[PDB]
Amino acid sequence: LYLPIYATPADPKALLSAAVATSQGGGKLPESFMSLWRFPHMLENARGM
Amino acid sequence: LKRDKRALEVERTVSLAEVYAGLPKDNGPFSLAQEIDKLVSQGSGSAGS
Repeated sequence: LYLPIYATPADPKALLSAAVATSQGGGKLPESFMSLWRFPHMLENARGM
Repeated sequence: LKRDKRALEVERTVSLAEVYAGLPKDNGPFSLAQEIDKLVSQGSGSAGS
C-alpha cells in the first residue's frame, strides 16, 4: 500500500581550474670593458648590435 | 674588440751595404760595390753564404 518517496539527484558541480604563476629572478650586469673607440663610433656599433 | 689593442710603431732604417759589410767573418764579408760591378760583367758568381 505504501508508495516510496522518489528521491531525486541534484545538479552537477561546476568543474573549477587553478591558474598559478611562475617567477624568476632579476638579471645581473656584466663587467664593463674600456675600449679605444671614440663615442660616436662605438655608439653606431652598439646601435647596430 | 677585447683582444685587439693599439700596437706601437717604429720605423727602422736598414742598410743592406752595412748588413753585408758587417757580416760575421764565418761568412765572407763584402760590400756590394765590388760584387755588383763584376757580377754585372761576368755571367756567374757569388759572395757571402
